[PDB]
Amino acid sequence: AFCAPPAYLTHQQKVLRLYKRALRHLESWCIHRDKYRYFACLMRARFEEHKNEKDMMRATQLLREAEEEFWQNQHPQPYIFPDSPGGTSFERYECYKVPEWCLDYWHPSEKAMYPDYFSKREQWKKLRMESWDREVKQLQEETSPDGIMTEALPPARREGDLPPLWWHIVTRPRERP
Amino acid sequence: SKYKPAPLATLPSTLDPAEYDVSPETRRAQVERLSIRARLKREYLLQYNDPKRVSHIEDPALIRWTYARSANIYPNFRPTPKNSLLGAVAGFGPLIFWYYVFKTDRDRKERLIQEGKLDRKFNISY
Amino acid sequence: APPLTLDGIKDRVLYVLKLYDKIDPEKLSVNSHFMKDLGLDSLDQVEIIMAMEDEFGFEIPDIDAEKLMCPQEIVDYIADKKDVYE
Amino acid sequence: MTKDMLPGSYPRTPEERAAAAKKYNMRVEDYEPYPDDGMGYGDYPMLPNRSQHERDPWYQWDHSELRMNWGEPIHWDLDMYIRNRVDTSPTPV
Amino acid sequence: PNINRFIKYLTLFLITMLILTSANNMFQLFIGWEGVGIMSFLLIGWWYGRTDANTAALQAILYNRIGDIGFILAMVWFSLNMNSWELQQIMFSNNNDNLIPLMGLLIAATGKSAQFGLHPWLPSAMEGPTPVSALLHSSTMVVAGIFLLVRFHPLTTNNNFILTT
Amino acid sequence: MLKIILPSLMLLPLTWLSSPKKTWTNVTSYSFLISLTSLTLLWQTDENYKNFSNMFSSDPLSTPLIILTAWLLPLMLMASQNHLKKDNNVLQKLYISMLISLQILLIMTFSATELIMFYILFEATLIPTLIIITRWGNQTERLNAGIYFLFYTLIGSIPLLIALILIQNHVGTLNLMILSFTTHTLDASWSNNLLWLACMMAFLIKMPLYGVHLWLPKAHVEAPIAGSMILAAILLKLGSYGMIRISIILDPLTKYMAYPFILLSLWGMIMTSSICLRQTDLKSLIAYSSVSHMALVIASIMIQTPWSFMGATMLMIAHGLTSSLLFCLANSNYERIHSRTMIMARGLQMVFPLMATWWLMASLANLALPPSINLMGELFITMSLFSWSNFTIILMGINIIITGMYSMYMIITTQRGKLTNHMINLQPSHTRELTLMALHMIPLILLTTSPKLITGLTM
Amino acid sequence: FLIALELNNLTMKLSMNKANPYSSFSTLLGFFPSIIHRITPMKSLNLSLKTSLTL
Amino acid sequence: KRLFVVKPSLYYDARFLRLMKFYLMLTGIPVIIGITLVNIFIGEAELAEIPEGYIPEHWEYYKHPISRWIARNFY
Amino acid sequence: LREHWVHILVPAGFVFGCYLDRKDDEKLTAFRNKSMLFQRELRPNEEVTWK
Amino acid sequence: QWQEDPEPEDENVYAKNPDFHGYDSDPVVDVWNMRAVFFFGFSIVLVFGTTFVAYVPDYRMQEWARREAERLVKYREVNGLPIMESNYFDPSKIQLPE
Amino acid sequence: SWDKDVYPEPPSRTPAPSPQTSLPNPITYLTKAYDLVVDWPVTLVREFIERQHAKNRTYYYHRQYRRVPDITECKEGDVLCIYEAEMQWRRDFKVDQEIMNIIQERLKACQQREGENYQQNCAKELEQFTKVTKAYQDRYLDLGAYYSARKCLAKQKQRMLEERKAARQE
Ligand SMILES: CCCCCCCCCCCCO[C@@H]1O[C@H](CO)[C@@H](O[C@H]2O[C@H](CO)[C@@H](O)[C@H](O)[C@H]2O)[C@H](O)[C@H]1O
Ligand SMILES: CCCCCCCCCCCCO[C@@H]1O[C@H](CO)[C@@H](O[C@H]2O[C@H](CO)[C@@H](O)[C@H](O)[C@H]2O)[C@H](O)[C@H]1O
Ligand SMILES: CCCCCCCCCCCCO[C@@H]1O[C@H](CO)[C@@H](O[C@H]2O[C@H](CO)[C@@H](O)[C@H](O)[C@H]2O)[C@H](O)[C@H]1O
Ligand SMILES: CCCCCCCCCCCCO[C@@H]1O[C@H](CO)[C@@H](O[C@H]2O[C@H](CO)[C@@H](O)[C@H](O)[C@H]2O)[C@H](O)[C@H]1O
Repeated sequence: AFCAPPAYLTHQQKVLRLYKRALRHLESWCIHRDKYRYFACLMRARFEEHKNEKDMMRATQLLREAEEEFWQNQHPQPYIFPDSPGGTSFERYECYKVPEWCLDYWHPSEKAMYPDYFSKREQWKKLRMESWDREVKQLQEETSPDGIMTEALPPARREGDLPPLWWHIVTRPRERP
Repeated sequence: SKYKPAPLATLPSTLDPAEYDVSPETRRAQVERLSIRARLKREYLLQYNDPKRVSHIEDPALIRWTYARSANIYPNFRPTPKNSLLGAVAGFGPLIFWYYVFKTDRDRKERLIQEGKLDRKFNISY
Repeated sequence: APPLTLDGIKDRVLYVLKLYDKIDPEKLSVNSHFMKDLGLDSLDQVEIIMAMEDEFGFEIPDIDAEKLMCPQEIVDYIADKKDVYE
Repeated sequence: MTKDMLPGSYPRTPEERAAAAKKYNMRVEDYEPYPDDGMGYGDYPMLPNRSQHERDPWYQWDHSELRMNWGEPIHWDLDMYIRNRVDTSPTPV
Repeated sequence: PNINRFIKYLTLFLITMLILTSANNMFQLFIGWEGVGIMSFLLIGWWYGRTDANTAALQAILYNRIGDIGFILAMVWFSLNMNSWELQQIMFSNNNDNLIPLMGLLIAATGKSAQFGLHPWLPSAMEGPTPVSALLHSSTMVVAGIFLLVRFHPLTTNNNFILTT
Repeated sequence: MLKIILPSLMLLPLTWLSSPKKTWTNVTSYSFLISLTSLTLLWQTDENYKNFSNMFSSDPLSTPLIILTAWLLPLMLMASQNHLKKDNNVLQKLYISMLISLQILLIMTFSATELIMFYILFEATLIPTLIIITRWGNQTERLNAGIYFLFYTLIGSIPLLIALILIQNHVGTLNLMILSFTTHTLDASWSNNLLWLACMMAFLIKMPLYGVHLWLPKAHVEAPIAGSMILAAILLKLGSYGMIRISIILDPLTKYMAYPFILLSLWGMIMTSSICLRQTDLKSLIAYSSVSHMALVIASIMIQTPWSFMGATMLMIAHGLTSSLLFCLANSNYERIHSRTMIMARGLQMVFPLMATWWLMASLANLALPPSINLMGELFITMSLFSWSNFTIILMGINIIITGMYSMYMIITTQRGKLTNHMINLQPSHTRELTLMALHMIPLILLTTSPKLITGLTM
Repeated sequence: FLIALELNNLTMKLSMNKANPYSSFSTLLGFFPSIIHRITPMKSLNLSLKTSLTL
Repeated sequence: KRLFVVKPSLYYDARFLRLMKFYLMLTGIPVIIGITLVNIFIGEAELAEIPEGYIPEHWEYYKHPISRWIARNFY
Repeated sequence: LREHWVHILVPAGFVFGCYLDRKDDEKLTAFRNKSMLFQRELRPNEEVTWK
Repeated sequence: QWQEDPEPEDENVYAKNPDFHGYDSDPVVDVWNMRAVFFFGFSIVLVFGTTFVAYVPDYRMQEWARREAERLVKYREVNGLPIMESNYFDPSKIQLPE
Repeated sequence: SWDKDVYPEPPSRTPAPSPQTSLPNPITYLTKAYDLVVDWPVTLVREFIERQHAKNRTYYYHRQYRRVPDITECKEGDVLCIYEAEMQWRRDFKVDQEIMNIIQERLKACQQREGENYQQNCAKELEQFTKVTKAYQDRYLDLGAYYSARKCLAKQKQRMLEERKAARQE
């Protein structure tokens, strides 16, 4: 979620990802932990086996074969963590994640009940404004002369500088509001 | 065995022959797409995080979509044999079908009231 | 459940690693790299993250799992995910 | 918003194809108009029929619910493919 | 945080379930019949930021409006062939041929009780909070269709086509 | 009626002679006090209609419509008050004048005792309405919407003028009571078939009937808020009120001449309802919702049964309040993000919890939740349509299913899911916006407790 | 109950579990949702746009 | 530790509801008390037989005092 | 009274309207106490059945 | 290009007046406009208008017709007459075609 | 009160209690306590009201509507006489709606009380319903929404002719 994806997965990434998928599905069939441990070690035997085959034209043919084998022995209903995509708690609290900007419409009589939270907030709104100009400038200075771009972002290279485009990450609502 | 796709059950990314393509021509396609993606993502962020913003972030992609689906349909419509038949059938097809259902039903109903063969026994509201 | 605190996360991350066999506890610190100071391979670090997800009860996406290469990085990824700030 | 930032008529020349692609933020080799049967599409891109359930769930999409990014071209049938409706994801069977 | 809206909705469901069960005429049945339909929508979709809750809630509504056709079919028939919606007056229909009204009630019961053909919406309603699942989608709302056909049992006893179905 | 009309004529001098800082308060205060006086019409203790003079007279059909008109004027003033705050003074007073003029004509239109007087008033409403849509509309398409609205009506209305003149050249008068008590059966000759269409197409266009309805989604999608409120709540019901009034003198040709129009309404309503599923514009989704409700009103009037008339009158009043409430709610978002796209703003229940309650109640009225009078109409129209023929239940069954989908899909899309958090200009709902919704919803709830008041002529 | 005990006590055996058509049908609700909730809404919503609104 | 909860400005929804209830009750409660004392004390007219010769006033054909009083004066 | 006089405009209209309806009645008395349904003998101090 | 104003910006109506009601930019004119709508809209019309409609008597003879039907259903039952005749108009008065 | 001839009601025949168990009927206790705590205080409040309604006793009458010439006595076009014949018929037609409701109340009131013997002990009320329905259908059915006296008369004449043509053959 935090890291933007690359342009394309390498062979190394496509095999590790399969490895994790194939174990999680094994655990879905086995259930029992002792039985899940036994077959998880057999699974690693099948991945250590062709670990070094560096043909790079049969390694691929060993992956498409293994994905087509995974897709046939899927669990029709794998276990999912409650907060993960497809999970039962997935996005349960998204109705409680009010953006911080909604406080900017609060009535004064509402703001009068939290005088010290609302004072540590005008500092953050100042810090955000003074930092903005220097953030925009830094992002042009690192705009590579060749258009090739990636979703990643640069840090603060100086002192007294916050990393550019930091407000929507730092201020984001809590995972469990 | 083997998985046969369909429009409502597409092909998994991991079973796609064209997803294990690594020839340099594809990899360059996949790197320009990301560059176009990142260029836009950068521009959206430079508005989302802007502190002097006071309104929402207008979306040209959404304006184009809604305009393509209303104000731009008719100018880009040309009559053809397939359109004209489709509109003729779509237009009057259902209307003729129902006409005979109702007309046939109500003729059987008017026939059975002249010969008294109906049981309107407790019916006093219509 | 009780709130997660930065030290409690740190203690549970190492605790899971100390029960791993291919790691040798005597040389296992928070800064231990998993591929250089401990000599674990790719196919192990995948199982290490899987062991963290079970420990803590939530998933780490693969785009992020493949960069958690030292106990501190894991501890900080969990801490930032669960809004733990001290 | 001006006439050349908005959808237009079907692109007849390759010079008006690369103009259309640039409008919609696509690669020229990716831009593909709907077939010219005069059903009213004009030059709006024909995009693969994948519902939004298939989009990377873990990515931080700009339009979070739609699983789109700001600026990206929107499928003609988006409102049929939102996550509340038709799902075209792969099935185990 | 909104616990006492959640309490209020459960109370409203109870009221629309007591309206349904003690009704003396089809129209007042329909108030509870449709009322629990709405109250189910709001509680199944309690976590309205969750997209799968909203899809499960609209799915419950869609199947229960397919069974509304059956209820409305039966209602029109009785107001035309018996001049009444009251259960007392409907009783003197015991010697008619109640195929059309009883097919309507069987379709309404099929949808409201999640019978084969209109059944997916019940396992899908489990999105909502567990107190909702216990109260509505197991021990009250789902028996409405069975309850309906118990009301009209004096008519279904003389129809073998309806019984056999 | 001259005690409902003359005070209303005085809101025009009062608009112009009031102070700049008092125009909106003064006029909206006296509009309420005028809709109170119109309740006197409801004092109907007998089976004889109120005949006030040779000009005006009120019936159980023209009284609900008269009152709904008078009550809607104060509602539209409050609706138009925030999007006109940037106009100079004479433009506001000129906008208030065009809205008052539309209330005065509409009241005279429903109280008229003669068809020719009805026609002229029924045509005069184009002027203030064309001015509103075009002068104060927002997009460039408002010019093409004024033409579509003006000439659909006028083309239909010229044959009606011809037919009304033929009726008087033969009967001697156009008085509605006399034509009722002296009506002679028409022969089934090919000339009377055309007289029937002449007398009907004017009103069938204004409903609108399916096929000839493209003026309505154009007009609504571009009118200012008070333009849509009056259009969806009263001007469509000019068609229904006319057909009921003039169909007495058209028998027995309605037993067969109506088939083409029962079929366009019954099939047409399914076409329009299914459109609302794929309509990308929120103000457009409601406008097609109106077309599919008026379909039942057309179908029920064409069969002339005591139940069908009763259901249509209830659905006319119910739709009047409900469609107006929806347009006001869609406007409330639009006056914040200035976009009509339905999917652009989402999860609005998170920041407008109370306005999300009105959305739910409006949406529940639209899908005709019992015991609201929206259902009573739909239910009594179904009952009559079933007796007319039993297979109409097939098409009304479908339309009821689709009506649930696009009503909740409207609510689920805009009020639920995640908030579109970039919309930092989502200000808290105004006290004015909330009062506007309470004024729509409270009468609708009150009329459910006393349905007797909107049963029409037959019941 | 007796049949269940035997069946659920084979899951303790160190023998791998495999898919069969009968358990896939059980686990996937007889495929009634996977078909009816995909084909039916597609055709109807596709008609809503291509036929009614556009054509 | 207690954490701040970001919420929408609820002051305005609450303000409207209070104001709506104030004016509804401002005359509703006086009316209710008025309607309730009229039923408690004046009561509803009883049904009788038109004595021969007497011609009832138009308003003497309704029961409720509130309707008889409105009828007598304004209609 | 140079910015509040406008409040007799509408109240005057109502009063003028009520009076204008009282004339419409005075013009339509051709069948007063002559209907087959309500015609009766005039009471002692009764000059007209209705006004 | 042509001389033309730039588009006016997105103002916050609550920025300067936190008690803005929605009616006017001036606070004093604004509150009295809210007050008028609530008074004439809710205290006067909805309350009195609802009351005046609840005490309209014998509305459309719904009450007289019941009182009269009971009188007729009694009179006819004791005197042995049918509760309701098949023919409305007496057959004596109707001269049919021969 | 109400007229027991308009709304006939068989007298109640409650068997006298026969308690042959030693235990106490919990119904009969909460019924006593209900009478003392609920019934008794309420009856005082009602007796107070009816002593006010006695001090301000007011009367209202049922309106008499003499009979006017029928529609059959109206020359065609004379709207003055058609109007009164039309108003009378609408009054008559409305009283017939309420007669039907009364006959329906009885049938519904009998169905409930007879309970499991409605198929046998509700014959007389089902017979009046079946008879008063045939009359209603012979007067008002199929008239339409624009029903009136003249259509009622036209429907009757068309039926008196279709029956005269029964004996003209038989
Ligand atoms: C049957 C109902 C009655 C219909 C009545 C017809 C009313 C006239 C409708 C046509 C519109 C009148 O035209 C209207 O003129 C006024 C001033 O006269 C203009 O008013 C505006 O512009 C002019 C200068 O441009 C300024 O003097 C004025 O203060 C400003 O508000 C409007 O911009 C224009 O729309
Ligand atoms: C059964 C009876 C019903 C009969 C109804 C007949 C109604 C007649 C309506 C007249 C419409 C006139 O329509 C007039 O021309 C077209 C119609 O597309 C509109 O023009 C619009 O489309 C045309 C395409 O042809 C474009 O050139 C133009 O830029 C665009 O604005 C005009 O803006 C409108 O003024
Ligand atoms: C597209 C617009 C459609 C136009 C619709 C106009 C309405 C149609 C009106 C019905 C058709 C004309 O109706 C016509 O009426 C006239 C008198 O009025 C009669 O026609 C006849 O009138 C008199 C006898 O009455 C004869 O002397 C004359 O020679 C002949 O014209 C017939 O009744 C019919 O021919
Ligand atoms: C629209 C808003 C609502 C406003 C409604 C106002 C209604 C007011 C109701 C009060 C009615 C008073 O009506 C009054 O009733 C009393 C019975 O008590 C009767 O009065 C009669 O008996 C009383 C008993 O002492 C004598 O004092 C009195 O002299 C005599 O006329 C009359 O019929 C009428 O004078």
